Amino acid sequence: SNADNIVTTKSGSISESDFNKKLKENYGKQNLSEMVVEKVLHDKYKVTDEEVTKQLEELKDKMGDNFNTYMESNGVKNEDQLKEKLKLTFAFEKAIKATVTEKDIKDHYKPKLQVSHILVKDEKTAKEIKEKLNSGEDFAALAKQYSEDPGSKEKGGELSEFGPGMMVKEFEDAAYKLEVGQLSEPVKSSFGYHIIKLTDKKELKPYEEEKENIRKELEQQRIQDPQFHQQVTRDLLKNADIKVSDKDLKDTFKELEK
Amino acid sequence: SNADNIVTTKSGSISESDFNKKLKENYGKQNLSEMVVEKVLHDKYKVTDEEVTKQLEELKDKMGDNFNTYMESNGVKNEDQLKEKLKLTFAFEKAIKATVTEKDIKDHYKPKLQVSHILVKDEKTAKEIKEKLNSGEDFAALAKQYSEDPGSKEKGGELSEFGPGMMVKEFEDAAYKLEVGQLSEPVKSSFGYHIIKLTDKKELKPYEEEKENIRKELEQQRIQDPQFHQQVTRDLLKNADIKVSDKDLKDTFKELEK
Repeated sequence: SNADNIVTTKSGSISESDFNKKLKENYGKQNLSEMVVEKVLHDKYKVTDEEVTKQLEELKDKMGDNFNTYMESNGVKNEDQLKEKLKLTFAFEKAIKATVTEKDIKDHYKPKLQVSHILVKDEKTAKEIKEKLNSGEDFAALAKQYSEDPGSKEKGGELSEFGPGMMVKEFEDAAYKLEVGQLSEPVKSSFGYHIIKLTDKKELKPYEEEKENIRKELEQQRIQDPQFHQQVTRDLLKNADIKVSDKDLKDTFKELEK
Repeated sequence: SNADNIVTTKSGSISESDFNKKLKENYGKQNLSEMVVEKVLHDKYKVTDEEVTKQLEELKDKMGDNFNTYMESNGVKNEDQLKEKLKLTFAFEKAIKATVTEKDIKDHYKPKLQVSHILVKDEKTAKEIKEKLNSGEDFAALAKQYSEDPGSKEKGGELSEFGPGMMVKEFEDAAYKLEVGQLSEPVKSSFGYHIIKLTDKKELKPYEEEKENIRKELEQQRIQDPQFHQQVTRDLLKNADIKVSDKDLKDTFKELEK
């Protein structure tokens, strides 16, 4: 019964009752949180047995003899339990992929830009250089004279072609406001102050032939960002209309406010 | 009853039965381990209410208004619960202090040594210097000529007086084998190769007037070393003659083997 010991020691025994009460007091909330999140992910994003058995076989071949040792190091004791971990992980990813909207994909359908840039440490030098450019001095020559970027000062300030999300927002936004041959205003970044010149604006395949690739890149970009793992968790729980009836676990979703 | 919900969501409800079963499966062992360790520490090393109430008041004054906010950030909701944390921490320290034996205190009752040293990068240069010393060349002069130690090459290789446990074992052991005026053999350390000369061997107060200080230093030295927190935990559990009767929690003290 509840008053019967579950362990004996030379320091005394512990009843199943005291054990169960202590357990709910120190893990009740963490366990309810996990349980509800797992119940919502399997509800909103179903994963099939094929997608999980497949991922498992690809892990068995890679692990080999080191598999039976790895499975026991994750609170898992059966292959059915490891599938549950793999399945929960795959549902979580489907949840993140679902946060990618048309607008997010359109904001990234922009042509790759071929630009040159001059990097100086202070804003004073940047305005001075921007004035020599207005006077008609050669951008490639000024980049050889003042740029601090070792990988572009010898090559007229040329940078490898780039596209959306590949550069710092301040640098990117300034570059897409330019027309071929136009110069930017001094742009501040962590390395100092930049002057951007657009030399070429690469062609762009139709939208309907790029949305697939754009979507996959955003999807993978969010899967690595743990900022989205916290965002997706938080949103699934708020949209779950959670109501705890157990008095001891009432303030489990306490910090879900935001 | 057990079939009654403890939470409702738009993704479905969870019964108290499923909740309790899932809880024991994902925290049963971690909770049993903690519970037994806490039961052994309060059994072998009693802490009084004065030692805990006192430590608490010293924490209230330091925390001030930031206290009511700190207490809620440690899974604690009452002052009686915070005392339990403080008490467990004080019992754990008493456990570590108890690992200090007479032999450990005697091995540290040694006189402080005043030595000079020459530091070179290779063993070849060390033997060459050790030979110039045998020939009768001045140690202070050779330290000015070859030592790599910026803080002692200009001062004849002099080092501040030191005692047991303050230096690397290889350096310390070599220094206590010397008599005033004797030179060591080349000693290897992380910085290279050393040649030690003992210039003075400071006086030492009687053993009975030093064991108190020696004991306190070893006690505090082990309280910071987490190598002892794992050692004391492991030993208290092995000396507890633990026997788990619950089948689901049988392999909780599985990895206690050593």
